[PDB]
Amino acid sequence: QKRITTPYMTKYERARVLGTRALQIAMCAPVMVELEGETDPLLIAMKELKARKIPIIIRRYLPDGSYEDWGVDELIITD
Amino acid sequence: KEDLPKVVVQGIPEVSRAVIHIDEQSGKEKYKLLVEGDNLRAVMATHGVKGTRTTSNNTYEVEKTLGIEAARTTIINEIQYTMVNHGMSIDRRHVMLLSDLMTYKGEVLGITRFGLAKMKESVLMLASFEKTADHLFDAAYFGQKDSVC
Amino acid sequence: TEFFFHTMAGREGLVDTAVKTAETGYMQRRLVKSLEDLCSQYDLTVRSSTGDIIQFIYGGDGLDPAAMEGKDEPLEFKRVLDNIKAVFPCPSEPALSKNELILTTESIMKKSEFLCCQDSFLQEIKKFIKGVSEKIKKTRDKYGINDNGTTEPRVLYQLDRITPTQVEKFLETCRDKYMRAQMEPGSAVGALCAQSIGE
Amino acid sequence: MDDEEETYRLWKIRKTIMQLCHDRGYLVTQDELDQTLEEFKAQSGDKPSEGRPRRTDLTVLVAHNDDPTDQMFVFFPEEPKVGIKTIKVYCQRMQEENITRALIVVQQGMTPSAKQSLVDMAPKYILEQFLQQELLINITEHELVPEHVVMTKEEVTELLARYKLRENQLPRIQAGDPVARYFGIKRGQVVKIIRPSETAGRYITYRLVQ
Amino acid sequence: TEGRSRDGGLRLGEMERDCLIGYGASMLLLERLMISSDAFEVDVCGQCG
DNA sequence: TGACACGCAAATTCGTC
DNA sequence: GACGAATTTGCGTGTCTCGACACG
RNA sequence: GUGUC
Ligand SMILES: [Zn+2]
Repeated sequence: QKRITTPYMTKYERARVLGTRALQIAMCAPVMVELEGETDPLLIAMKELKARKIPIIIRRYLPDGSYEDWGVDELIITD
Repeated sequence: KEDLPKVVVQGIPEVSRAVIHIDEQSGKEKYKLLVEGDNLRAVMATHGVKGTRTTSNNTYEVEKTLGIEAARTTIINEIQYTMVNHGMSIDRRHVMLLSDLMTYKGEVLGITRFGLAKMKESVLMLASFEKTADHLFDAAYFGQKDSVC
Repeated sequence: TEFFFHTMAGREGLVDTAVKTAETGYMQRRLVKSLEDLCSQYDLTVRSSTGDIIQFIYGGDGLDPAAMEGKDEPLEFKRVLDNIKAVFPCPSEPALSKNELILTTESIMKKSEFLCCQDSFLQEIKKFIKGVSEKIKKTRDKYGINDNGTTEPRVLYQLDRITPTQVEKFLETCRDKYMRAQMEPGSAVGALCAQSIGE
Repeated sequence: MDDEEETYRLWKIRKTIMQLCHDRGYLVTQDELDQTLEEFKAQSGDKPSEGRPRRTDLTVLVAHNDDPTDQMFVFFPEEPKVGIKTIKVYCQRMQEENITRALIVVQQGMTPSAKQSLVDMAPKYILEQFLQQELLINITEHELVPEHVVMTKEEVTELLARYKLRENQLPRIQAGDPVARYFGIKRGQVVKIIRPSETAGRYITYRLVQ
Repeated sequence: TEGRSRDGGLRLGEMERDCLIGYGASMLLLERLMISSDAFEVDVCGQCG
């Protein structure tokens, strides 16, 4: 098993992961960080990504039907 | 008495008018032939003009004379020649991607109702562009299945 | 008579800005309806809804036209060198000649990380790194300078000084910019190119 | 001096045909490819108009280079206008020995019933037509025709296994375009296209023949 | 409905949809066309559609 | 009030009995 | 010499021909 | 139908 995909984290997947985490944290989810006093869980959803503490696995599908598993902690976040 | 002048004596009948252009440089001089016609295979298959170095403006003429792979290059230079006299700036890749959309089928297509009817394969999509009744009735008559993607 | 001839041309442009909108919007909505599902896959391939192969590699390089530096190019090598030459100044490091610069460049390039990109970009940067060395020798035999590093005129070594520490960061920065210059897998290329000829 | 221009037009089409047979894969030596005007004058006389150099005299027999037991003909109808039996006589003229592959270089316009009868019989013998007006300039070496190479099946199978796709996914090309008729490739073959450029380099593309 | 005299809303045409398509966002494109405009729950059968 | 892609149809030529 | 077959060309018809807001 | 972009 060897990965044939770019390791850089796309913005298309970054946005969807951020949205999923923001929607899940607002569902009375256990936080993976000690947050400051602040509302709008969308604002703190980026904090977990900056600290690489998001338990989400990205499954990339190929045209043939091949599945590739990637970790948010394994991806490279660049900005 | 009315058709003797109409009868040609020489040349290519559909070829209309030709002019010679003088292109100069520091010490260089060239004479380039500008032919106003469409029959590229006939104006190039002569003795004087150099048959290898001769280009046309009609996409269909270069498509039927040279080929389909050679018609995707004359359409990239044609678009870029229309954008540089306007002072606009487009990148080569935007034109190269559009030039490959109407050439991967095998035929040089145009973006109209008939060309879109031939390039794509979705019923309700084709119905949401132009005439709805025709496409819907054809789909109902044929009775094929459509995977919405 | 002059006012009439002046207002004749004012009506030439006022009737032209009223008609352009119609056929322009028509050609725009005719061009979008054909290119709106062309997407890039994760194996550097653009396909339509069916699965057909449109192009094996978008453009030929797989680079986003938006993020580019210089008339079509990923990045300019002279400008990044001009930037990194002044942001990291340290006189403690001495200078070097061209015959050693070439070996250092080709020694640091043959690494485990640099063997991931196209060798065309590597030859393109080898054409620029080689050309900088020819500029150094002409300036060195211009005034007369020995490269052993002992000559009492001290300012003659500050004309074009190239140190091996700041040349590694330049290579790393340009190679990393070439990584981000690649178009992202999943971008809608058809809809993006459909509107580029609109305005 | 009109026959001089006719002989020039004939030498042009002869050289183009030789270059085509050479690029296809047939075995021809260089001096036959690179023959000058005076070198052509010593083999075939120019005057009178079409006397000593008859069109029946122009009938070239090329040999396949990789496969010895294979020979191809290419000939010129003596007649300006083509008929039905006028092609059948030349078909049965070279059908008699062991030959299957021949080319017709048609001088002027073509008969539709003739081409229909041509497309009627292709189990054993294949005859392909070429207009003399069409074969007066090299098509691959013109200005902007990217380098095409017809590939093999052992390579197209690994190409399909490379990108994990099917032949239907590959872009299709016509069978009646001048390039395909030049290389003589009908359905079931992939062509590689080398697109040159001096910005980054040259790119590789693959196409299917329909 | 149409118009302010009846307290209506705004229209989202195709040219503004093309801007959302060129970006590549699918969640918001579906949220403000199906979730906030008209969300309906229908039932059909598997034997005959 | 421009665009040409579809059919529908009549004048005309190579061909074989 | 006379009849069936297939080609090229003048002529018939259908579809639209950018967006948004406000008032009567 | 009128008015603005
Ligand atoms: Zn039911």
